Amino acid sequence: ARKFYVDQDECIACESCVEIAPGAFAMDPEIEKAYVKDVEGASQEEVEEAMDTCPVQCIHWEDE
Amino acid sequence: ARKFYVDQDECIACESCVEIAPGAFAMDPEIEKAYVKDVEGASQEEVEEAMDTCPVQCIHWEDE
Ligand code: SF4
Ligand code: SF4
Repeated sequence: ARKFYVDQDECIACESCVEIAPGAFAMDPEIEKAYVKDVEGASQEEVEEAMDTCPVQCIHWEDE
Repeated sequence: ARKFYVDQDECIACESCVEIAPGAFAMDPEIEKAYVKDVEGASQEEVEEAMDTCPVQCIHWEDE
């Protein structure tokens, strides 16, 4: 799967990514930021949907 | 994009598919059989892991 990750510094905890892609994203109960729980847990189009929806655009691809 | 479903007549409720791909599979608590809750809820490779692991080979691609 092309790699992706949440930049948790920026994350506003809206939960939209955990709603769109629940096999790939989860909330960390004690820092209140979202993180990738599985890079293979959503198809590439569902990942993109969650990335394009992020209000603060903090989920990034890492090709680099 | 992908179409795959569980043939619930054969499903023995082992839960390996909802363990491997939780964003794509869920247990229907009523009949205790697995079904696809979101066809984009796992990458193609993660869906294959679940299909190949299925003990009764009851998860199929549409057109098989
Ligand atoms: S969609 Fe963006 S801001 Fe919202 S919880 Fe997910 S990573 Fe954080
Ligand atoms: S892995 Fe196969 S038998 Fe096991 S719960 Fe899923 S569909 Fe049913």
